[PDB]
Amino acid sequence: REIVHIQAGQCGNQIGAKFWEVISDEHGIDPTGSYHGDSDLQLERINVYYNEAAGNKYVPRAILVDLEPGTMDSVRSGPFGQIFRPDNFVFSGAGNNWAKGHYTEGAELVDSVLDVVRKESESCLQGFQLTHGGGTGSGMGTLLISKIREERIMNTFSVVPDTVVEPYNATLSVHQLVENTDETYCIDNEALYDICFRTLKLTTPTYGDLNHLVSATMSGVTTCLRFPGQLNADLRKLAVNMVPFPRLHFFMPGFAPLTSRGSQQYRALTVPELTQQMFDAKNMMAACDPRHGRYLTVAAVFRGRMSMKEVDEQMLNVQNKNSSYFVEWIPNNVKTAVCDIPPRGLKMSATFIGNSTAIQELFKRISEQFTAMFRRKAFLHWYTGEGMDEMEFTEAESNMNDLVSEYQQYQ
Amino acid sequence: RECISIHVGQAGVQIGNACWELYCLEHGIQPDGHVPRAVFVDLEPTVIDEVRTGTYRQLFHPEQLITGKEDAANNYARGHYTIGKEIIDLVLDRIRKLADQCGLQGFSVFHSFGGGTGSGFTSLLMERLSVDYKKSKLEFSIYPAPQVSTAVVEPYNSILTTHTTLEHSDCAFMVDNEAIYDICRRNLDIERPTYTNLNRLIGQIVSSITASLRFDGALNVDLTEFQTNLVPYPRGHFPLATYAPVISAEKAYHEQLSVAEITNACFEPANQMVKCDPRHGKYMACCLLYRGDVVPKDVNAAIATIKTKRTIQFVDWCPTGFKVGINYEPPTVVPGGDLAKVQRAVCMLSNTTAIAEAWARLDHKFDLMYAKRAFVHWYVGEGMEEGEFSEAREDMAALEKDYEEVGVD
Ligand SMILES: Nc1nc2c(ncn2[C@@H]2O[C@H](COP(=O)(O)OP(=O)(O)OP(=O)(O)O)[C@@H](O)[C@H]2O)c(=O)[nH]1
Ligand SMILES: Nc1nc2c(ncn2[C@@H]2O[C@H](COP(=O)(O)OP(=O)(O)OP(=O)(O)O)[C@@H](O)[C@H]2O)c(=O)[nH]1
Ligand SMILES: [Mg+2]
Ligand SMILES: [Mg+2]
Repeated sequence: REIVHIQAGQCGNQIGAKFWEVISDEHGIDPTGSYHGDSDLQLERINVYYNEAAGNKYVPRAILVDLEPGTMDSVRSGPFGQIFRPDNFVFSGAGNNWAKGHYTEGAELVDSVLDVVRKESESCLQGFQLTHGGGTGSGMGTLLISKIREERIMNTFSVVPDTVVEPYNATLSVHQLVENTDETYCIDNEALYDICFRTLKLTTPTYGDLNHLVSATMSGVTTCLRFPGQLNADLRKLAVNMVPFPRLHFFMPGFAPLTSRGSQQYRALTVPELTQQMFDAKNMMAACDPRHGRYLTVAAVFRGRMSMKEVDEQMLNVQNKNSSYFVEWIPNNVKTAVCDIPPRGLKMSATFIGNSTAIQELFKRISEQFTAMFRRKAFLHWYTGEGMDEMEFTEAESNMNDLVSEYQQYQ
Repeated sequence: RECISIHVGQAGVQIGNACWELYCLEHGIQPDGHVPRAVFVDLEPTVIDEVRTGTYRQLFHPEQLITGKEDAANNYARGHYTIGKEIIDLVLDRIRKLADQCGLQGFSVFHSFGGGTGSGFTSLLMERLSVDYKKSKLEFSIYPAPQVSTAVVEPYNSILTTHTTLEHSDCAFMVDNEAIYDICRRNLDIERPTYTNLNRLIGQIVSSITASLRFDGALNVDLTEFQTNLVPYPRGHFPLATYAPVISAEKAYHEQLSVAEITNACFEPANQMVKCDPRHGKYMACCLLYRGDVVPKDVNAAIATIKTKRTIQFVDWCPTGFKVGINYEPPTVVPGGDLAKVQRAVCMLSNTTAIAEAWARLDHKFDLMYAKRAFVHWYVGEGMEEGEFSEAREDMAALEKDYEEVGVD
């Protein structure tokens, strides 16, 4: 099987450097070097992220998309920066109109994209990893998938938060994520800072970091499950256990051992310590706080030798101490997953992929903000004036809003 | 006469290397002797490689060591239909290539019940067998257990494997599910029982089946013998495996336990590699395979005492259902694992009314999932239909009635 990473924007890019910084070592691939792999198993499945050309040069099969040179020119001028084949670096009026990047402006640039998304797929393809309330985002990216899904999965690692029409560009994209995408690990820039400045006494959290933290979660998700386990799952399981209603629904990823370097290295990681972590408010890469709305599904994708008993068990008390918020029409919201090998240097970790709520309590939010401002067409002229439609916004909000109703169908 | 074996999954392979070890060990065939009679499958090279790098390296043919190159998927459908299909041919080929070289009796499969490549795949493997050879499909699994399942879907994968297994899987030795752990907690003491420790066990009980039995003795028991003395009815009936001297090689020392103790310690409700406690299940046939220093009178007495304990109630239509299998060579414990190492053991297996449970509890799971179609779209879109499910459910239904009628009455 295979996948092709996608470093959209600076952030998504900055993180690329960290996602690949890691992953490589978790696959013994030095800058341009080959497989120094301490073992022999970190190679039989690499393909998922590289390509064979020379014989020591397995090049990451990702894409680096960005309209700001300096960025990619910082990622390409630093450490592992010289492993990406230059071909990878893909450096109109990008109006902040969902309809401007989905129907009028983006619709053109699409074919010249699909072109490549095929050059990379035909590099069997599984899906693409994507790291990164606007035009080029909700509209054009929400199109990229609607096309992809007609032609493999689409995991999205978003750094959820800053705009005015926001609910317009949003409601319209969530809509598409219902019949297109189907896997988002909603990470974030200020939910990260927090989680990175108080859960990691880290005082100067550079972007590289945030990115790095995020990339840490998207590794636990995918790649991870493509490892053995007493009880392993894979994108689908994750999908087929987490989406009660077709909207596509968005999640909120959370990593396990998130302790400051020296001191904190408490090792309180028997397991109750990981669920302690993962399930608290802070520590949810999302902005919103779980404590503010039930869950529909949860997927503790652990990856480190543990007792299918102390795992399967804990999950329960957790489900009972908080019966309040965990929705009821799902006897067992939680989807326990269990890999074996842990994050290279750690003893025990567990990625958390939480699905927000059925009284969709986030898409609700978003959807609300829209209407309250759509009603007055607030900053709508910046969309329409960019070749959009008054029916486009209607569409999204309606399509995205419906997701909340369906998701409740299971709560 | 023979019984091929397909060890699937890293685990099924680790357990395989183990069960395969115990074998030669009690047949005097060192590292490099004859030729096995099984195969090894895995989609992760590094593990089968362990059989290619480590011990028992040259006792295999790089031909009976396969890997793969696709996705597992913890979903029946995909494993049975869609993906699993592609491999089957090839799979069969070996159980037709290995079945020829030997009039065989079946394939002892080593992997697990509920799962992606364990439920689905086999479903059609046993499926394609019942038509070809009509033979036996006894799959030796390391699974659950009810309240401690793993996969989120598990039941979907079980209810589907049962229905399509009715004519596919004859008997699934459902050990390691969670009842073998008890044995590791209660009869050996250890909270850290790695999957490797659980296999060493079946790796033992199994050694008592083939290995030693196909090995000369004072009361030999052929494979056919089993099914004959062990299945009262065509349903690929599933007996349960049990071992006697499961004492710890460090804790206690109650080793010297006369045959008049090891036998009885196979009746208790906490030493049978199966969470099917005789909650009522009347035995209907037991094959007491002994090994080591055992006097036939000791047995033809230790068993007599049992036949009259009544609280051990055997089926009605069955006067005597005790196949006494005596071997010579005592067991052979891992040099330094955690198994005691006695000079006699009792690997008694049997059809109790009792899987009446295990099947029940596994069937109900399907109804819960299917009742909502859960992961159904995953199979349909893989060349299956509302038929195969619903019609494989009805299948097992008459396996809940079968295992009920042949007993309790
Ligand atoms: N972790 C991380 N987050 C970043 C980084 N750069 C930006 N962000 C976050 O991503 C969002 C910023 O997106 P922008 O840089 O404004 O825009 P863009 O997505 O690159 O595309 P344009 O709006 O067209 O410029 C904010 O929420 C930032 O906090 C980065 O290097 N790392
Ligand atoms: N008893 C026993 N269980 C094992 C052994 N090795 C692995 N297992 C168990 O079997 C499962 C592991 O399967 P993997 O090793 O990940 O995979 P595989 O089935 O060999 O095939 P791939 O996923 O393609 O590598 C886990 O539930 C382990 O606990 C073993 O030697 N003995
Ligand atoms: Mg930009
Ligand atoms: Mg393997």
